[PDB]
Amino acid sequence: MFNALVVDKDEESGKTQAAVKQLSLTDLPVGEVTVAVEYSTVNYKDGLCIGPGGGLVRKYPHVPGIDFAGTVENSSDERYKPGDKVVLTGWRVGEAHWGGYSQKANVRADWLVPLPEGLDTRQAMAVGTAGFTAMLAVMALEDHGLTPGHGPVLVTGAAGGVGSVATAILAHLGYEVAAVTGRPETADYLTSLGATQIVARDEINETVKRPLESEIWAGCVDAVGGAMLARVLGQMKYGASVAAVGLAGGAGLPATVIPFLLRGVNLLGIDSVMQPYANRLRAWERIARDLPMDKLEAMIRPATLSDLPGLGADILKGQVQGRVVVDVNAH
Amino acid sequence: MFNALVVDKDEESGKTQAAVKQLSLTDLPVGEVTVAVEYSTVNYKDGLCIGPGGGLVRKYPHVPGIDFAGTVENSSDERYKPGDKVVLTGWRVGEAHWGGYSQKANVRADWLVPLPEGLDTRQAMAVGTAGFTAMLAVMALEDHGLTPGHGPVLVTGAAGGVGSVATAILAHLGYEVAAVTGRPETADYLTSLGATQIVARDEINETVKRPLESEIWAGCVDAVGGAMLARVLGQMKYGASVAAVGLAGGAGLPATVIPFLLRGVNLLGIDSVMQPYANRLRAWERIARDLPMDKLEAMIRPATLSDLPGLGADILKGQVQGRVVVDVNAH
Ligand SMILES: NC(=O)c1ccc[n+]([C@@H]2O[C@H](COP(=O)([O-])OP(=O)(O)OC[C@H]3O[C@@H](n4cnc5c(N)ncnc54)[C@H](OP(=O)(O)O)[C@@H]3O)[C@@H](O)[C@H]2O)c1
Ligand SMILES: NC(=O)c1ccc[n+]([C@@H]2O[C@H](COP(=O)([O-])OP(=O)(O)OC[C@H]3O[C@@H](n4cnc5c(N)ncnc54)[C@H](OP(=O)(O)O)[C@@H]3O)[C@@H](O)[C@H]2O)c1
Repeated sequence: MFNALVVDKDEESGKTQAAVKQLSLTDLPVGEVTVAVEYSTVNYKDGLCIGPGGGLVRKYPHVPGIDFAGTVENSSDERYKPGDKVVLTGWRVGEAHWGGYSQKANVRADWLVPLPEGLDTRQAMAVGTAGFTAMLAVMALEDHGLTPGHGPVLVTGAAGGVGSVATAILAHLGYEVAAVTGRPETADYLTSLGATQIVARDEINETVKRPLESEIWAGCVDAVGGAMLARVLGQMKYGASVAAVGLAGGAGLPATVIPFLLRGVNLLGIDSVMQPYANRLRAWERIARDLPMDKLEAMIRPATLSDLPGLGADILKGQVQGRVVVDVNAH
Repeated sequence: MFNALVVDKDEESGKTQAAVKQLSLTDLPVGEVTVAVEYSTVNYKDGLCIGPGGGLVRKYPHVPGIDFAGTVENSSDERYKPGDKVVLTGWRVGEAHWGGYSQKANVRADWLVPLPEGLDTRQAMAVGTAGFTAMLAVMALEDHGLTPGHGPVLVTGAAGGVGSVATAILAHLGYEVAAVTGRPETADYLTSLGATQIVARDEINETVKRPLESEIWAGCVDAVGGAMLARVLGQMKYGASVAAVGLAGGAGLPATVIPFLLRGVNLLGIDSVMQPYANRLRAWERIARDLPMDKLEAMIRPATLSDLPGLGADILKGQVQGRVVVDVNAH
């Protein structure tokens, strides 16, 4: 038997409760590949799935965890064999299927990628869906012409996961990064990741009447969404793009079309969950080359399975800095 | 001397009036190239500049007309000589500079393009800024992977200028075009342009509470904006893009970020006004080959300078079908 975080739901009271429980291999959903999980992480979406559900969890009891990395234990698919090091992010794992908050997980072979060279399984989860998506966002901006030397690139919710990794990647690629944070005490941390400007949240997180403000930003990786995204759109330089990643400041987008029509601004939707295998490989290879591992290390907050209920609540309140690494085998 | 539409403003009352007046060459702003205008057209923006101003006209009296096509009369720039056929769209002509509603116009040589071999000056204005921007929008969709055979392409405000040209181009390129109109009597016209489905405006011009509806549209050329655009975003297929062109339905964008985040949808801002010379040439050559001239002909509504005050008022009310061609030399 082995340990896993299991969320139960009482339909009478609606109450969800997460707790570490002991499971057997026959408790997992049937799957092509059984992975001995070494690490997982805590993404914003994991906080939803650990706690209230956010409408993302269709079946209880539920083992959350949209990410894991580990070593293949058994496989009926010729792409993977015992001993292979593999990485899972997304594919609705941790939402519609039991996930990485477990010492063992069963998955479709289509859902895995090989552990990218340059990362161990710990670092792969230090990156996580959050860091993987920051890379996708940077790639989207590059695809639309972003190059260094043309003004600051805005990173919103910068003290969090997506924001920390995007800051580190963009700084390493030679960009001037303006980091937006509601936690001013993280400035030194953000500067150590490579940020060149620190922007207070309350300077940019409300809409204004004017549909256009001055052109400031050469591009943006947005983990916040909401009214902040609406405001940022009116501050983009001509032809610049926003990579839309997050909704931590709200799902509503109270925008105007004026920045798009008058300045050729783009709003580029970034979905990590259903990325094709080939682009997953591409983004992970970019991560191994362009995310300095010493910068990644500075983001890591260690945790165990027993820490997940509290960390899930913390991340939804915006109180997790950097990137949690869950050692599902600790002790 | 020569005829032109002149708009005057009473700066006390703020009211404007437009009428045909007789001007001399020295009434025009100084310019590098004097063009004997043959045709202009009526764009939505021209309706603003003919009438209330829309905040776009810095100086009165004003000769409006953001577009013209005609024959060079004199030039101090080696790029153009007397007899050359030339096309002007945008570059703030008709807004910050006297424009095409005149038998003669002075312009910077930077602002012109040579008339494509496949268009005459009448056809170039039947296309106009509206049709030129429709082509830019199609090009943006193709640059983001739009190809035929992957679902209908939505064209909003289809009975108008942008919409009519987008419908005809997309249909000729092999797409199934869904044409959104608030004028149901234009259905047969839209079908004659190549539309395969007719969508009533009131079916799609309100927001809904659900942030995602079913995936339907392979792409969209949007002349309407407003709540219609917000609704359309939740109906785009995974990875599909909206080319944002217009705001005829309102400048506000009461959207959510959910289609961007969960479906990788893109909102791509199209600006015709300041397109670089090289891209203008490519768009015009695309127009010459991808817009059937008999389809364009079915869009044309002939006009003279004296018709412009009424047509400017009409287009702002959504009451112009197709593409006005103004013969500034009519007898
Ligand atoms: N589209 C995808 O595939 C994809 C992949 C990963 C994440 N996402 C989304 O991206 C967002 C970030 O994920 P994450 O794991 O990095 O979570 P996170 O660590 O909590 O990052 C979010 C940051 O946003 C800021 N923030 C929180 N609440 C805010 C508010 N009300 N107003 C303004 N800023 C606020 C906080 O940073 P500061 O303290 O620095 O202000 C917070 O740390 C989430 O919404 C998540 O769902 C989507
Ligand atoms: N970004 C650029 O560079 C650029 C270039 C050209 C045009 N634009 C803009 O694109 C839009 C269209 O220009 P246009 O010259 O083609 O004008 P247009 O001929 O009047 O076309 C607009 C069409 O939109 C529909 N419409 C009007 N009011 C509406 C409303 N309240 N709700 C829903 N639909 C409405 C009408 O079509 P139906 O009768 O079929 O419903 C109308 O004919 C304008 O907003 C214009 O400013 C921008």
